[PDB]
Amino acid sequence: APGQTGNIADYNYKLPDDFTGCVIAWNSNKLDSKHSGNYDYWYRLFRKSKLKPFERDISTEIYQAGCYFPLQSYGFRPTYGVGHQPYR
Amino acid sequence: IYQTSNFRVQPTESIVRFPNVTNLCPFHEVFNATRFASVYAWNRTRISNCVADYSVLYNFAPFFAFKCYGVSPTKLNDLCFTNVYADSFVIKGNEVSQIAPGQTGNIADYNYKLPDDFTGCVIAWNSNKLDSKHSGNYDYWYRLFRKS
Amino acid sequence: TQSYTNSFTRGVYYPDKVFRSSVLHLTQDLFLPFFSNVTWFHAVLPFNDGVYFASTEKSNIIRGWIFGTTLDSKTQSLLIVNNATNVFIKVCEFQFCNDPFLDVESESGVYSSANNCTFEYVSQPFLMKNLREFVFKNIDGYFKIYSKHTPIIGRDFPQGFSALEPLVDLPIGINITRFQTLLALTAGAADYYVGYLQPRTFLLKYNENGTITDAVDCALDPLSETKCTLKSFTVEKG
Amino acid sequence: NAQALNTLVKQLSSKFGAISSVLNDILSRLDPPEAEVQIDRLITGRLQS
Amino acid sequence: VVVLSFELLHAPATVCGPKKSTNLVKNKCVNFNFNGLTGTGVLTKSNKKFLPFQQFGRDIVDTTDAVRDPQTLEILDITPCSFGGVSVITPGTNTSNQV
Ligand SMILES: *[C@@H]1O[C@H](CO)[C@@H](O[C@@H]2O[C@H](CO)[C@@H](O)[C@H](O)[C@H]2NC(C)=O)[C@H](O)[C@H]1NC(C)=O
Ligand SMILES: *[C@@H]1O[C@H](CO)[C@@H](O)[C@H](O)[C@H]1NC(C)=O
Ligand SMILES: *[C@@H]1O[C@H](CO)[C@@H](O)[C@H](O)[C@H]1NC(C)=O
Ligand SMILES: *[C@@H]1O[C@H](CO)[C@@H](O)[C@H](O)[C@H]1NC(C)=O
Ligand SMILES: *[C@@H]1O[C@H](CO)[C@@H](O)[C@H](O)[C@H]1NC(C)=O
Ligand SMILES: *[C@@H]1O[C@H](CO)[C@@H](O)[C@H](O)[C@H]1NC(C)=O
Ligand SMILES: *[C@@H]1O[C@H](CO)[C@@H](O)[C@H](O)[C@H]1NC(C)=O
Repeated sequence: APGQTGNIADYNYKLPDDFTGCVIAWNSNKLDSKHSGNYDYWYRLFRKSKLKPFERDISTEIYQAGCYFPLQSYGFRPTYGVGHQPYR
Repeated sequence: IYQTSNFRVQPTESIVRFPNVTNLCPFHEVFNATRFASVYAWNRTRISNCVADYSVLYNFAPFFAFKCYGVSPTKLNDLCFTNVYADSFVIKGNEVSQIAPGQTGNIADYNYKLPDDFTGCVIAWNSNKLDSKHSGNYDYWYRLFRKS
Repeated sequence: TQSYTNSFTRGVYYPDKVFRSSVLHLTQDLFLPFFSNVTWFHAVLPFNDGVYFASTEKSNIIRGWIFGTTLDSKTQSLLIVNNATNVFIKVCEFQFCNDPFLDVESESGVYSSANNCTFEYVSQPFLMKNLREFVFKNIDGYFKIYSKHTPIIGRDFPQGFSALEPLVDLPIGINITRFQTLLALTAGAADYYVGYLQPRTFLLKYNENGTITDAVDCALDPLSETKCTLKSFTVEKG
Repeated sequence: NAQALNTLVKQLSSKFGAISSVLNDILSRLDPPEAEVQIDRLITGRLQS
Repeated sequence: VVVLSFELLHAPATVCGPKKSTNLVKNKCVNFNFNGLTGTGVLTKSNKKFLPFQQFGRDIVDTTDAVRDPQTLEILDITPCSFGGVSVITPGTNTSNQV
């Protein structure tokens, strides 16, 4: 949401403060979650820093401390709701 | 004669002044100390007011694990949380999938139970060379079974 | 002896940490109103919102304080003592429930069940023909203590003006309701006073060197109220 | 003419209903959309002066 | 393995991180941050007397005009950087273009 900051709020998807669209939630936990973890697709947890609104970065593993990829797995479940929901 | 705008003299630089940095945190006590308490009887390391420099942490005994579950490693020295709740112990390397929110097992419900709502940094490294000498410390005890 | 006496023009402390010169600043904070009752104790009390200790004698009168809520069990109490070398502003409590000793040699006779001590602040000893004053104000977990070291010239109240300067502020975070006094530094006497603090509006006067030299109580008499409105010490005919 | 200028200058230290009376003090320790409404109170107050 | 939990309470914070510092300059328009006090101006050596518990001075209209350096205890003056209006003197543009 516009304004609030922390972790993936601005590390990856920085929503501009002049937002005008509408946010919609589509939860199909069974469909988009493996029983042991959706390791196929990963989220960038610990990158360099924040980024300006509507900026996409695809380079990975180049940065290292001065850690490799910061993709800290998924561990999802089709029935788990808290911490494992796909939440597209 | 007309008036159009106003003129200003821009600053040339920026300056910052702050008092002498004293009263370092007790983190130096665990330094030059290659042994501490156990996992069940973990040693209390409550920290009072002090300067929270953490650069020396990354230098002594390079930590294999640096990730912070609650905060970010970049957002480490900026915070001024009220106090510190630091708990340390010795664990098996093969038990890596035991120190985290979840993964309840041998060390969770029998030994000290790690809280799920962690708001700190998870640091772990193999200190066999610094701790496990040739003689070894097999006499040390850790719970593999319990009833509570 | 629970006698009473006039408080006169006493109990002014520096309100903040701001330098001022040749200005008349009108503040609004906790103060001791002029000409109030003072319970001249000679031989247990609510904390209210501050106190005004004035125990003077000449050289040795008071040597301790308690400043607790329950004064026993394990509830934190901001015990304060002092001697020739250092003070002990520490959050550490005994059981008390007794009269502490009046020796003229160690902490024995006062402590019974000294438990864990959380805070152990130590600083310059309080002591600097001596008059000692005090203000114990707490707000947002900030224990603020003031002091003054004017010599005593009159056995009664030495009518005049004084300004208490800050001594130390601590981030304790506890609430207190009662307190006790420890004395004797053996037949003798121990002069001892106490007042109370109320919200007030005052008009202080600063000289060009930044020292408070006068004040006016804005709710005392019709003349004093007029001065606060005009922000001056002289009122013309009108 | 001297009183009006002094009164005008002293209006710069009035909260007018915001957290503080300093522009950049509330700029730092506040949420960027939350700080938007605080600046609104100061601007409206200072325009009225 | 050591885990440090960053708890917090309404009581005032105790463990703050390390704080940096810089040099000092005089007779130059520069931004300053003196122990959490922010502002801009020219800092020059003062000649006023401070009681050893105050930090900064204020004038009649409640604007900062003196500060104390937290590194070395010394009193500095603060003067705002110069500003003013600007006028343009022109003849008729139907006559000339000089201003
Ligand atoms: C001394 O240590 C005791 C524990 O050994 C402290 O008591 C705990 O205090 C915390 C915070 O004040 C509470 O959350 C706990 O519930 C207390 N436990 C018990 C068993 O009392 C005590 O606060 C410490 N300090 C002092 C001055 O006693
Ligand atoms: C802080 O450090 C400087 C370094 O030169 C020193 O001169 C100064 O005295 C120190 N501060 C105090 C209060 O001593
Ligand atoms: C610090 O560790 C070194 C390691 O060789 C040791 O020689 C030294 O005595 C230690 N200092 C202490 C424990 O104060
Ligand atoms: C626990 O920590 C304290 C403080 O450093 C230390 O004195 C004590 O020896 C430690 N206990 C053990 C068992 O390591
Ligand atoms: C002080 O004495 C009593 C307090 O017991 C109080 O009622 C009285 O109004 C005060 N003033 C005088 C002159 O007694
Ligand atoms: C004052 O009390 C302290 C308590 O630590 C003690 O060390 C000191 O000797 C005392 N002063 C004198 C003059 O005995
Ligand atoms: C202020 O201090 C100066 C210099 O110490 C002194 O000359 C002057 O008399 C003082 N003003 C007073 C004491 O009112």
